[PDB]
Amino acid sequence: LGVEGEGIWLALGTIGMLLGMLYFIADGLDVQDPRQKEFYVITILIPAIAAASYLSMFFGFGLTEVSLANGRVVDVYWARYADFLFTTPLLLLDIGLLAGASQRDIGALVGIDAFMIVTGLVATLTKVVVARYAFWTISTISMVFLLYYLVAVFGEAVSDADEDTRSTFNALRNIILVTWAIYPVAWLVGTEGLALTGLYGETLLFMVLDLVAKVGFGFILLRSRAIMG
Amino acid sequence: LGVEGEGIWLALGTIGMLLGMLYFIADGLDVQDPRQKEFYVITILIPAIAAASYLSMFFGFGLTEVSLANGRVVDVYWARYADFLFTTPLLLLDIGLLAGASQRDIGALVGIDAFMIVTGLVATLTKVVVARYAFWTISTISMVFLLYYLVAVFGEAVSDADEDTRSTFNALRNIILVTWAIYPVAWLVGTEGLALTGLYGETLLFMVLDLVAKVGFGFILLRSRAIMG
Ligand SMILES: CCCCCCCC/C=C\CCCCCCCC(=O)OC[C@H](O)CO
Ligand SMILES: CCCCCCCC/C=C\CCCCCCCC(=O)OC[C@H](O)CO
Ligand SMILES: CCCCCCCC/C=C\CCCCCCCC(=O)OC[C@H](O)CO
Ligand SMILES: *C/C=C(C)/C=C/C=C(C)/C=C/C1=C(C)CCCC1(C)C
Ligand SMILES: *C/C=C(C)/C=C/C=C(C)/C=C/C1=C(C)CCCC1(C)C
Repeated sequence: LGVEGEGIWLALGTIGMLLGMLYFIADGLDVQDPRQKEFYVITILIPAIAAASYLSMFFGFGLTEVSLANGRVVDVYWARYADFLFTTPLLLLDIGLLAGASQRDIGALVGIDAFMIVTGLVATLTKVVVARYAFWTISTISMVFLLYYLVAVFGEAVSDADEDTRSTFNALRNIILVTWAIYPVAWLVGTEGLALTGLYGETLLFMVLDLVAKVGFGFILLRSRAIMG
Repeated sequence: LGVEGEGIWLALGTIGMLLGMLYFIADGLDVQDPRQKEFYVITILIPAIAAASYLSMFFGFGLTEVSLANGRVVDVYWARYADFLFTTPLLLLDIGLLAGASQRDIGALVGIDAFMIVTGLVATLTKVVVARYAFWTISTISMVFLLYYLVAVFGEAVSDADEDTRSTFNALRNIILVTWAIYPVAWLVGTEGLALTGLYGETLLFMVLDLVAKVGFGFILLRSRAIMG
């Protein structure tokens, strides 16, 4: 299933996201506190979007071909990018609200994030080889500014909170730092880049990163005392 | 010895380089073949430059302080970068000549290498924290292009040679791939970056990488039948 058997990872991704979503829905039933309810809506939406993306890729809706200037043809799962465009801002929104960061601060970070994702999409769609890597590079650079500001700006914002909140912040921050940094690598090593691995390994890698960065993150956030329970 | 005891590694580094150099000088006494003599000159120079660098660091000549924008002070062994500027191109020259790569091909790679090292130095010197990581990233990116071209371009160039040469090429190539890739990590984790380890462990790690990448590499190259023609 798929082009070279990567269907299994799409199915598992769909399953992981679907069940992560339902779990988050279930745990949010009791909640009436408006702030806590916002956290829930955000964190439910993240795996929902990802579920829809995974589901569509599994059936082949989010897949296209790109002929490069050097003749090589790349299978591009563009739905991934549609996923990223929406879920990563929500993720920043989630940790922002937890951090007590200002609307200005969150917006700024969402901007950089959008640049990151879109530049990535541009990199993936470009048929000129050097340009692919130039876009990928620009994107990776902007990811660094993003991660830096997450640490410095969101970190500053949370610093007046109690030890429990700051501790949850650091844990989520660390999930972002580690897993987000691997995304550009996955692209570099997979079929969109150097093609050191095929579609099968690339999809597996994205699936793990996706599950950790969304379901795992969501889990840590919703079970924290910081969101009031 | 040093800021926190790392003097021992500087001494050992100096010693390793010095004796690797002398070993290479000794083995080169017999050689008259002009090609083989070039390999010798290049490979002797590498540990000589590194010896000088280690020696100067040991006495404290290659050490400076950098106040960051956030107040933190970094002890920077800048001599390391002066070392890298000269030795890494010579290393590329060494494997290039063995590979039968054209002068244009070697030049191109030396260019990327110089970009790598200088961007690294810039990363290490910058007082603006974001910029540190952005430069580190750009450097690491260019290292990837370097290693890619080493594998693809030098690999192509050697492909018409006999199995013995190709085999020596792969071994040297593999030493570069493995050990060079650790350098940015050492920086990331050490006092110049996240500071998860201190000067003592950083210096030890640099020392091992340096000894393998220079003395070990040199040894493998000079004892090969490939250079003896
Ligand atoms: C280039 C040629 C391609 C051929 C065209 C075939 C049509 C594909 C359509 C949909 C599946 C992929 C879209 C799924 C996107 C991820 C989920 C998502 O974004 O869901 C909506 C979201 O809630 C909004 O904010
Ligand atoms: C193989 C292809 C290469 C792919 C390229 C991936 C590079 C992205 C990784 C890390 C960037 C660092 C961003 C994190 C910024 C650190 C913020 C900071 O200030 O950290 C210091 C800390 O305060 C003191 O411990
Ligand atoms: C492959 C190479 C690996 C070799 C690695 C060698 C590690 C150093 C060994 C022993 C002394 C450190 C043990 C003590 C713990 C460090 C902090 C400390 O208090 O050090 C006291 C020091 O001996 C001042 O009196
Ligand atoms: C649930 C999805 C998550 C957490 C996605 C994160 C995605 C990225 C951080 C993507 C980064 C990329 C680059 C920095 C370079 C170009 C390719 C990208 C888009 C994969
Ligand atoms: C004898 C010394 C050798 C072979 C050194 C090689 C050095 C590198 C490949 C260094 C790479 C770095 C980065 C990719 C970014 C951070 C700073 C550097 C310069 C350590």
